[PDB]
Amino acid sequence: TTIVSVRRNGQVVVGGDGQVSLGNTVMKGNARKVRRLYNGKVLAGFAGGTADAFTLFELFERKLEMHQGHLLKSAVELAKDWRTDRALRKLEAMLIVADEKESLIITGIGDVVQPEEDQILAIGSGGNYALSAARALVENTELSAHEIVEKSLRIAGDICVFTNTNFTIEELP
Amino acid sequence: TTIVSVRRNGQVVVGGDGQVSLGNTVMKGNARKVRRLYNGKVLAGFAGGTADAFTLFELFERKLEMHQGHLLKSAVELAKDWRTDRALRKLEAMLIVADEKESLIITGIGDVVQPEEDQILAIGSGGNYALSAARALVENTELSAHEIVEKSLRIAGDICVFTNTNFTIEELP
Amino acid sequence: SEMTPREIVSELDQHIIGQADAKRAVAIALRNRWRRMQLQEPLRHEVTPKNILMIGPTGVGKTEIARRLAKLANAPFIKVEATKFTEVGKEVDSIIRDLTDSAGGAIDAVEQNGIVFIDEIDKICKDVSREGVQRDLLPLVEGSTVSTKHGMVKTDHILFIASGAFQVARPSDLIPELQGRLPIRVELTALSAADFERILTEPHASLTEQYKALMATEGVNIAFTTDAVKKIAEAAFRVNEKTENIGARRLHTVMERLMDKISFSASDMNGQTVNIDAAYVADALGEVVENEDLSRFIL
Amino acid sequence: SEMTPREIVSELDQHIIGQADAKRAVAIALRNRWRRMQLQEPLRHEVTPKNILMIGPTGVGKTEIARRLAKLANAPFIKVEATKFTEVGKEVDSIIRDLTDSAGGAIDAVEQNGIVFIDEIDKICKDVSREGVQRDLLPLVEGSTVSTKHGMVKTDHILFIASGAFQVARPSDLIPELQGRLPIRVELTALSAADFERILTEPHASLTEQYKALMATEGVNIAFTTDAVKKIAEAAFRVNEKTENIGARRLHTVMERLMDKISFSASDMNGQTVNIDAAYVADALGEVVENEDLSRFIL
Amino acid sequence: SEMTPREIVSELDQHIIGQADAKRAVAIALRNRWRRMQLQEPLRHEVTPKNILMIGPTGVGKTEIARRLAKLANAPFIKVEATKFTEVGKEVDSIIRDLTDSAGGAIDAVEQNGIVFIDEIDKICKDVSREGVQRDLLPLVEGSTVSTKHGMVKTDHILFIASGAFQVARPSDLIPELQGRLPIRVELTALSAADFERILTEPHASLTEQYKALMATEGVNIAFTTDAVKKIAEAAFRVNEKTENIGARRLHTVMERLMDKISFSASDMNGQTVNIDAAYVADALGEVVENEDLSRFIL
Ligand SMILES: Nc1ncnc2c1ncn2[C@@H]1O[C@H](COP(=O)(O)OP(=O)(O)O)[C@@H](O)[C@H]1O
Ligand SMILES: Nc1ncnc2c1ncn2[C@@H]1O[C@H](COP(=O)(O)OP(=O)(O)O)[C@@H](O)[C@H]1O
Ligand SMILES: Nc1ncnc2c1ncn2[C@@H]1O[C@H](COP(=O)(O)OP(=O)(O)O)[C@@H](O)[C@H]1O
Ligand SMILES: [Mg+2]
Ligand SMILES: [Mg+2]
Ligand SMILES: [Mg+2]
Ligand SMILES: [Mg+2]
Ligand SMILES: [Mg+2]
Ligand SMILES: [Mg+2]
Ligand SMILES: [Mg+2]
Ligand SMILES: [Mg+2]
Repeated sequence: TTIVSVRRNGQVVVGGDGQVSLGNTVMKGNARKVRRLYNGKVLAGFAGGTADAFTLFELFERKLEMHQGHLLKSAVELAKDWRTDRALRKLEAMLIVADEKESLIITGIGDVVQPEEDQILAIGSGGNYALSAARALVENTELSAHEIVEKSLRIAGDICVFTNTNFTIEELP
Repeated sequence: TTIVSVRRNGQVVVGGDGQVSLGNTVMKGNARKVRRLYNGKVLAGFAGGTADAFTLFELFERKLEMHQGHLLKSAVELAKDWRTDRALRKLEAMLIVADEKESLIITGIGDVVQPEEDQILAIGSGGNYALSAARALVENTELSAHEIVEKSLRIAGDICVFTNTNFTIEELP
Repeated sequence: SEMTPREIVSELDQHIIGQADAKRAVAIALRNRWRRMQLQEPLRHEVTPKNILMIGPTGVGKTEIARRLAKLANAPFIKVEATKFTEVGKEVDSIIRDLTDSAGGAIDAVEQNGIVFIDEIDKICKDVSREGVQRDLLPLVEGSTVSTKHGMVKTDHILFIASGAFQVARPSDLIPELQGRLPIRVELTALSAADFERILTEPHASLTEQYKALMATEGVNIAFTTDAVKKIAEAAFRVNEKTENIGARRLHTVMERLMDKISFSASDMNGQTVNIDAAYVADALGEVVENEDLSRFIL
Repeated sequence: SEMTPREIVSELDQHIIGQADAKRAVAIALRNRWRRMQLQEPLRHEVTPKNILMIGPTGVGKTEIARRLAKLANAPFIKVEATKFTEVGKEVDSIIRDLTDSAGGAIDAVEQNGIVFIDEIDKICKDVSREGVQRDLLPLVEGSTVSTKHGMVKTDHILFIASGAFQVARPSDLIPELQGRLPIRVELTALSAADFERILTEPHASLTEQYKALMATEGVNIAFTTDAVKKIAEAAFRVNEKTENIGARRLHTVMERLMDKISFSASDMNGQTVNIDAAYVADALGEVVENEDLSRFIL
Repeated sequence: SEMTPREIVSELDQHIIGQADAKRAVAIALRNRWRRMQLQEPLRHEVTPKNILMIGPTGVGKTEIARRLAKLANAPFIKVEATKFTEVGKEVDSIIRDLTDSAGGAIDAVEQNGIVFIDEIDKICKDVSREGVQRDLLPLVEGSTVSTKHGMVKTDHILFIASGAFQVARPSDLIPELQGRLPIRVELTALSAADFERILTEPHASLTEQYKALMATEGVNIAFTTDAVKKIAEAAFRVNEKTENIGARRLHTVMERLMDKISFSASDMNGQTVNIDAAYVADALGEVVENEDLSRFIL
């Protein structure tokens, strides 16, 4: 899996492949790994284990509904649940979420982390690949945000054997 | 074990071998791995560990009885139980279920997944084999659904040492 | 001195559509109260009720029958959810102390011919608690004396009807002492579109009969058209199937989701008459609500 | 003998800004109490209330409507938090024993036309406890007789309004027996800046109307300027958004955080008049408080 | 008919040193009781108290103010620890039944102008229990009717002051329905050496004022010297800092650890006079006790 997001000129793009890999075989090539939340105003993309990724996503969803969708807050809250005292299941996955305000990735171990400055984020096994690509592009091409993402994923898929070509790019007007 | 299901022209077929393998020996060659649920209107086939497969099946059965048999729903519900907060036993097995409406496989880790488009599903150690077979056939032969399945299983058994020839093919008029 | 098992049925046959076995079951049970009691010195006390176990889904009538038979029997009725006890005696002898309360305090009546309905009994089976109330109820069923602020009342001749869907559990899962005290077991059936239509008009004070009589207060005259009724019904049955099947209470929905408009503005329509036909109905009930996408959980 | 569904709304239309559907919903429900009761021998008892489920956020009025309709209906009102029961009957039949208490003890009134508000019902869903009170409430809703120190009171004709935000849970998560008894479902909307402005002056005894009348006690005369009101409102809406949205109660904050100064020294100002304009408001409400750095948790 | 927000403060200004905001806060709140009530037909009932949230450490006076304002207001006072409820109504409506008890039974007084102090409210935040009492208190705060052996008493106009240190928790952690009902939030400050000195002599019946008046019973005359007072105070502040800061109660320690000797033998000194100067004080208060080695846990 590869999930990368780029943010530039009022545009926020978060897209990823669609391959579900069981061991060294392919479950299904088409899979929506990036989806919409909060009436469709905040973008999400999950990585890791199908099970734990989904259960991570859902938990982030409850928080939003509970905090006027205020992203950043919602995140730190969820993170808190792992830092309390009773170590929760500890989902092995990762989420890249963003909206009109900011971008942010959240591990299922208990932390929220922010982008360098290039507003580039990428999780998954192919992440770093798509990262490099975008981390490049951005620094050398006025390519759109909904464009860099599209090309970066592809660059990855042609490298990560667990990352295919059936993408899904959800942007945020 | 091999459990594959094909769906075409109002026909839904889910059949599988019958071999119970203890370590590298054979417990019993005849075993019904595909069975009927909800008064006999929804098809089921389990894979993995005898114990955990059966306990997965049963849990899917309670849900149906509790949701007017509406398959899809029933599934997502069960899946939910693993995504709540208290990690359930986490059965190591897999189920392929379908009826007049749709096909769907469910892992015991907490997810429900859907078929590509060829409406072909196959779990078990021999799955992918039977898959390939059917994934082929379907694309090149107007063979029935209750026919592709029959041949695909066999192709598998002649390959997977844990998959025998005593099949059981439950179709759905 | 009271109806016959044939006559009683016909009495329920009014207020309730379908469910013959159930209507019949309680029809016998209530005649007996009259048969025994007619009996002599020792046998009047020796014969005990043949309590019932109703098995059917939501809003198909498992309770109406019970509540109606009681009404046509002028008998001390009371309903209790089996689960109420999942967790001066204890909280369970109360089902009698309470019944006697509603009963007024006339024991000569509570004992002789009161009726008890234990809803959701299929729900206290198979967890160390639910399987306790079975035991808690035995005295109640198997014959027990219980103290109440009005005096001593014994459950020797009280009639017990218990319901359940038993979708997951069978009645064979109840504790054996109970399976033995729920001799008679009837099976009410789920309701259909064709059934709704019937409930919609046939009974005494049917939904339509009601809205009609109400609007008649504002000085309005409404008339339901067969074709409309048919649709209202198809409607109910639909959503029950497509979403959460709540039985026949669903009519109380489609009904109110339709009569909204008239119900409001009906005050300012004195003199007029309103005709509820298909084209009307069809336009008060959207079509399907909410994206209802259950996919956001699937891969 | 009482207002019409049009007239009632207008009566709430005063004390409450916005929320038409909700105002309307209860508007019908209260007329019916009058429609039925006008009805004949069997139908007066046969027709039951069409209880409501209000769905909206904090301080948008889901309760005012309920409390106000009751007041314009001179009806036995009572509110209870659904969760009060998360963990002589039990603690829940109390909702009636209590209502009858406040009601005075006149059952002929409690039963005939009392109203019950179950706040936070969206909060006892989906854990083996919360999903018990649903069941605990059924009797209450579905028609039950309950003992109280004043006599027997039945919930057959009590009107039930239940609220909720249902942000996480949908009403479809309630137990089916209940979804069926909360037929009517309205949806109050959150409040806006333009709304606040309105609540700020329009209603009877609006915040401004109050502070104004109070200062008038010390012998002071204050006058709120549109432009000021506009700001007070923009203020409230702001913080609700930026921090914890508490609905409209927020006006009660910005209001008091502004009137602090005058409220204190107002005693020593007899004779004067005070003008609260923008420049004033803008200076009583800092701008933003506390570093509010939520970064100390981020990497 | 009562003091002014200026006059009230001065009344507390006696018994309490420092804490202006707090003294002021309650100063307004108590005038209003008088402002409203002076108001007309509908507005007398419409305006509600603007309850307070005091935030400060131990023994800095968050309670004295409350207790004193009540005394200068001849109003039904009661204190309760928010946590008392961590685990006939329930145990919480009691805060009123109790208040009415102490109040005598005169409801016309309890309701109209009683005051309630909820100590340690910062302590029932963020665990499924503590966050229940918030909800349990809402009725209490948001306006509720409650039964008591003297009659029905409603919390519509009771004044609520709640305290807290909120060192770990902010008031922003309270449930939103409450944050909205603790509009006014003041902040008492910790106490200093220079403060102690002041509490030590200034108030009515100050510690020194007390020991002095007491010894005067045995026929003794003691005189505290500024320089001594200064030391007593430096003393208190010290240990509070160095060990467990208990606020100003600490004066009650250093005070008694000093007056030990005279307090005992004072009976056999009739006629004499005693002068407590530095050299004395300095010699009644050792210097530092116990090795207090907290190293035995370190590596
Ligand atoms: N078969 C039926 N015929 C007429 N009315 C019915 C029928 N089934 C349900 N109802 C109506 O639906 C409502 C629910 O009745 P209820 O007895 O509580 O269903 P259940 O016994 O399954 O819980 C009642 O007001 C009743 O009149
Ligand atoms: N839409 C509104 N119009 C006028 N006043 C409102 C409105 N919404 C809230 N309020 C005021 O805010 C306070 C909170 O009312 P409440 O009914 O408890 O909100 P909710 O039903 O969401 O809990 C009340 O004093 C009420 O007058
Ligand atoms: N600021 C102060 N001025 C005068 N006396 C004080 C002050 N602070 C605390 N005290 C004294 O210390 C004792 C503790 O008072 P208390 O109100 O319970 O502190 P807190 O409200 O923090 O719990 C009281 O007898 C009180 O007179
Ligand atoms: Mg690849
Ligand atoms: Mg083989
Ligand atoms: Mg039922
Ligand atoms: Mg049920
Ligand atoms: Mg036995
Ligand atoms: Mg509320
Ligand atoms: Mg709330
Ligand atoms: Mg204290």
